[PDB]
Amino acid sequence: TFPWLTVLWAVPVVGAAVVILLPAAQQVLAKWLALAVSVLTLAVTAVVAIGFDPAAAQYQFVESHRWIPSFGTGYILGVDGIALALVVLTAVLVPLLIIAGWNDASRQTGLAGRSVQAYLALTLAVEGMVLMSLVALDILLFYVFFEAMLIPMYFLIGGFGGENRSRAAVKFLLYNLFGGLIMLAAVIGLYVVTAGSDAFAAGTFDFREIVAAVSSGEFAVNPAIMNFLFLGFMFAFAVKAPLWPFHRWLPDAAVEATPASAVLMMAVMDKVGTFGMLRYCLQLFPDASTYFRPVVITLAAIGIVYGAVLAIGQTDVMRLIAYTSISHFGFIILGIFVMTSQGQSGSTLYMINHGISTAALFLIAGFLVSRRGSRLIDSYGGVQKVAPVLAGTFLVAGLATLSLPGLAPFISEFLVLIGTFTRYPVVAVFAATALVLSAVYILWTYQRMMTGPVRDGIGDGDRPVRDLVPRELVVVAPLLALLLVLGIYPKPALDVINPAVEHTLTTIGQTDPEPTV
Amino acid sequence: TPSIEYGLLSPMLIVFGVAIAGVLIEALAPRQSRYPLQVTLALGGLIATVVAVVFVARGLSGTPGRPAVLGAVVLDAPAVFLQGTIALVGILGIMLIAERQKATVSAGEARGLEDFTPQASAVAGSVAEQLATKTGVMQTEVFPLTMFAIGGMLLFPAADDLLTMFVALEVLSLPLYLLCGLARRRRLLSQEAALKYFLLGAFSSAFFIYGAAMLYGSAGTLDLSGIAESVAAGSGNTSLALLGVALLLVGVLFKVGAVPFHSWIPDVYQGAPTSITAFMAAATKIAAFGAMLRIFYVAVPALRDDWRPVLWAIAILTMVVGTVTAVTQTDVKRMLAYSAVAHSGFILTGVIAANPAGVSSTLFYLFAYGFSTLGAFAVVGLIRNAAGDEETSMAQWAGLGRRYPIVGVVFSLFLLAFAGIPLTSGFVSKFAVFKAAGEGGAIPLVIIGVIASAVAAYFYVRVIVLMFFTEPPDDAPELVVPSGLSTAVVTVTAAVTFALGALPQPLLDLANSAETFLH
Amino acid sequence: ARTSTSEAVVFWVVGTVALVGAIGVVAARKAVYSAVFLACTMISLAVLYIAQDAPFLGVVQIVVYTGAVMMLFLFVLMLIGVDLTESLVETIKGHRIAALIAGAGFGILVIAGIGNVSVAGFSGLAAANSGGNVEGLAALIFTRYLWAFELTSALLITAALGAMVLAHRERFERRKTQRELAIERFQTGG
Amino acid sequence: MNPDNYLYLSALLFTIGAAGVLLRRNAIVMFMCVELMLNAANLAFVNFSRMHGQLDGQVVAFFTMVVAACEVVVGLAIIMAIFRTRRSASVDDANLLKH
Amino acid sequence: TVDDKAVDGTAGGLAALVSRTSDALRQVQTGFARSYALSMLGGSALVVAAILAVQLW
Repeated sequence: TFPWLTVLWAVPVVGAAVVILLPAAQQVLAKWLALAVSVLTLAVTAVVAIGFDPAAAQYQFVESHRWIPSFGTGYILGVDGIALALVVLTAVLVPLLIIAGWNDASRQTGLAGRSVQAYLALTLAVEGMVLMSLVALDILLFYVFFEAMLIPMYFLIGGFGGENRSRAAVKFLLYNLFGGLIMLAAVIGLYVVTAGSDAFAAGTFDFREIVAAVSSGEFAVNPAIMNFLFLGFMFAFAVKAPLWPFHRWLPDAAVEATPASAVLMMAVMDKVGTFGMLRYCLQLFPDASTYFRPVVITLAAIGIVYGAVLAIGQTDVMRLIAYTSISHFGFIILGIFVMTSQGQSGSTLYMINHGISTAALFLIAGFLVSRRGSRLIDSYGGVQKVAPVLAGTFLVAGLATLSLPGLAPFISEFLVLIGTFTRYPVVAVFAATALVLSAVYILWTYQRMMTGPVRDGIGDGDRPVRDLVPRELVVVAPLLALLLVLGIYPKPALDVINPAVEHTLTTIGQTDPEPTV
Repeated sequence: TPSIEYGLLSPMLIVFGVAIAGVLIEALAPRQSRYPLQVTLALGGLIATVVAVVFVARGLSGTPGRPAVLGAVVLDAPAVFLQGTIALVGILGIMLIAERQKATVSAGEARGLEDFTPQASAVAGSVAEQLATKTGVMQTEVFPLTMFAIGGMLLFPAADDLLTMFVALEVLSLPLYLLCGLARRRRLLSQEAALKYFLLGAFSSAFFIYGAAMLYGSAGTLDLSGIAESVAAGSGNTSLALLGVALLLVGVLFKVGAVPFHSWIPDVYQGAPTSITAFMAAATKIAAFGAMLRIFYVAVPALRDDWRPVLWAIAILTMVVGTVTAVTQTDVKRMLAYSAVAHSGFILTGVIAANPAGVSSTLFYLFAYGFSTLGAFAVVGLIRNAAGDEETSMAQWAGLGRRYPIVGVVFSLFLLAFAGIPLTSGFVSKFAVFKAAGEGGAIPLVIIGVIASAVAAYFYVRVIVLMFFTEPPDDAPELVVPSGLSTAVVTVTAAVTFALGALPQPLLDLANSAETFLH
Repeated sequence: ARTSTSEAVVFWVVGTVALVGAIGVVAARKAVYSAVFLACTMISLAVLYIAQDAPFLGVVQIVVYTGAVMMLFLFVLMLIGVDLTESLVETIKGHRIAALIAGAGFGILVIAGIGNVSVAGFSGLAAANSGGNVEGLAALIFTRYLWAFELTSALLITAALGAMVLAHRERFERRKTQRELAIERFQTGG
Repeated sequence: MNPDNYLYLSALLFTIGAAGVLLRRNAIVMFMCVELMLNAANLAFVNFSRMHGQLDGQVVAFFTMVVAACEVVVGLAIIMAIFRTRRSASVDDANLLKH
Repeated sequence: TVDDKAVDGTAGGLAALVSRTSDALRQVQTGFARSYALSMLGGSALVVAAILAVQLW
């Protein structure tokens, strides 16, 4: 059996090294090679998904090797439905981001002319680390790459991006790294607890073994210690996936970074936080997660509503999209921690759908912002007349983020809301208010920017808003097609997701409550 | 007659003989040939030392160590591991020291790229100093002195008696006191650094010898094994033992740089020659923590319940004050010195573990961090102001990475290693020490060091921000090669710092095999 | 454990002298006074060593510290002044009181830690000094501590190297000889 | 007289020496105070050697004397350099490195 | 207002506290060798801590 996951995560990294090592004069060849590497990673992901059997064992394509036995951590890769979903999302998105940021790094000077090569290599490295984290079945390996993938994105923000790129990058890296270090505390605590338990030959980081031990009850732990470890993991993932109120880093980073990098952050990278929640926080600390479920459920619902309200209140398009993404992550976490088959399956499908939808919306907004020179909502008007295709695609992406049933995200949001009510009715209604709030902050922005008289300098002047160029269409059309497909026919995704989620529930002793009737 | 194990002493004997031979070269060799010989005598000598170490290491694959000189020296697995680490770091540091001026029309390049004034006795800026610089004279006495430092440092982990360990402390301290005052540029600051380091080191060494006296009184023996036997058997006074432990801890903590004793490190690192500063910050820390490990895991394990809390109060402080102070620092050298204080605290957390995992984690931490520090300071030595002085001002580093992407990436790698980011040897290193502490029941230190690392990440990251995300200033500094030796040092150091992050199990098996002292 | 009454008197007088000498070294406003007090303290400590069955150690103390304190006196003349009276006024705000408090606390804590130790038995050194104190010291030094003995040579070499590197002015600063100074154009002369 | 007095005296001398290093600006006086501290350690070693009926403490005192001499010489060299550059032997004058 | 002043406010306050503490601690680095020697003689704190560990904390 070929080491499919090893190749999957290594190809982006090796390609990044090659691209950065390319001569400065090979900028165009560097772009094409980076795109080829991303497409090769996508092909690897495709073969993995096709070979994946959702009815088979929980983890497939499992590769195991001794990496650092001294730390009780091994190079253990393996993909389940949850991990496979995010792997597919990342693999499909990254090529689209590359062709979206095709010319983003052209304006940067210095750096020995490696600006384009540096940008592409950083993007590929982020892809590789994200994939490796998703496929990792070892707690310490997962944490290694979860914390590692910050620095390439830190460079990708601070390098390139807007005027405030420095401050935005610092806030990004410091929030996420404070969370990651708080994780490290809990990871070392977990190692200590496992070593102090007879259930394992020594301190262990093998995720599958620890999960089996905790589920079987052999690895009993003092509830306080498990609670603290769960709190550390949760804080780390909450800063990573912008769970309210730990979200405050995301808006600045998203606005300041280039649109492609911002999408890579929110659409792909931040999903790792929610995935880490769903997998580790639940399967390692089922008791602690159950105990804290009310608190984090309340936090996620507050995040949903609060992010929607702020998005309504934002005067900046990109910041508005960032807060929309925060609210959607609130949905994701709410669906994860309601511990219901509907809830968790919907949260995973929402990871996918929000990734694609935010990618589309943020990239279209970035194209529009690039046409002009300001991100202000009031800076635009009547853009439909000048750029019918740009405005139409923006409308479609907004409707996706608005959770129309004709588009994928609704199927997910609905699924989450359903799952929420079976356990927490009031929280479910409070979240459902975000259905109206999304209509508000999407359609009001569309009215402000796309409708009305063509504002000065939009259809004329030195910086007119020309319609989407063919490359931007290449970026957009696949995303809109994916949204439509996953809205109309989500089953292919759910068939993959539903088994894994069931296993997760089966592992944590949770089951969807039976109907009252 | 007393049996002398020359084979075991082989690395130490080689280093000291090479130092004496270098003094002979200074004495009876012509000026024009002094530098080629010294460096050739020095580097080769250290290489021999490294070879000796591995042979000794192979010899130690049998007996779990053995005393050499009728006690007073013990080469067990931790001792040989630290000796090999110190030998490698000394090789790199001497390659940094031997760097001469890049190039000039006159052949009077004078070992200046390594910051060494041609005539230390000459007054700063005086006509004598200018004439010495023009003539290209160099005080090659640096190479003997450095070797002696390494000599003493190689002894300091291996000293199995209080007297021998005190003598090693003095032997390594005096050459460093002298070397701190030889900087080519900013001579006033270098002389101030030498004076401060000498005064505080003499003060600390007085404390160290007084503590040795107290331990001898309590146990009636100078061998660490004897002290352990006495304290465990309860034969000793048990109050003199604690007082001596405290006083000796004062000296070792000064040498490593705990907050109550840190204040010397910032000034000395800023003022001392950059090459000397790098070699110091790596190898002196390695040797001092080796001696501390021997004291706590061999000499006085039995009093863990008594000195464990004190170290806590220090370690916490060393992690907090060392990091918080670095936050507002505006000088790269000073920031790195405070980082060194913080990393001393992190080491002390692993030392506090009081378990074999603690020993292994500390050894690995010292190896990796010594390499990272040496590389970072070597890189800092290359950023030269227009006037030629090292542009240590952090604001002046703005856009440095954009101008010099390779050096910038290397320095960012070192900074992230210090911050402890995964995939860098620094993270593996911090994880080892914190895991050892957690297994030892000191998980509150794991938490506090986690918070301290979060704080320190800010000032490690601000440097990268200036280096890459900021546009270069009009008067931005420029790199100076200056020779093959410096590039080799930087590349070797970066390669090690990256490999020990990606693939640490090599040398981690070595650390594990050296988790036991010869009690 | 109790020492001889004559030894008690010797300790009292000589240790009072040593303590006064240390206090003078710290407090003597004249540097030469501090050097003289240091000499007094070293000689008093040598006498105490002699009283404590360490004849060779005491005599070596007297010899070497006489020499060393004389050199320190020379350097006081060369660097500080012949009869300069230092002010000793605290130049660092609040440093004098803090230093006095720290010293007092450290001394008190050290004495408390020492407590009573000789109560736990005080072996007479006569057993070891039997066969000669110097012979016993030689047996220990060159058998048990030969390594430290050899390393003292490294200490000496480092001291010499430091003195030469930092203090030995080279050709570029050599003072002109009377012969050289007697020829300049026409030296003083014209 | 109880032999512990010898230790107490050392504790005083060492303490006094420490205080000197804190109170006196002259570098030479600092060397004298360091010598006081090291000789207090020597006195402690001699007393303990007497108590334990062996000469090891005396040997350690001898080695401490050697160390004190070497340290004093190195400090003298450093102070000569600093004086030649600055024309002063006050430690407080070497204050450039701060904050 | 809550986002700009309260949520972001906690992080801003933490950063300001760290900066103020850093400035205060850096003020301790007076640059005088004698002040550093005083801090080291603060090792009386180490001595008393070690002794008191036997005196029941």
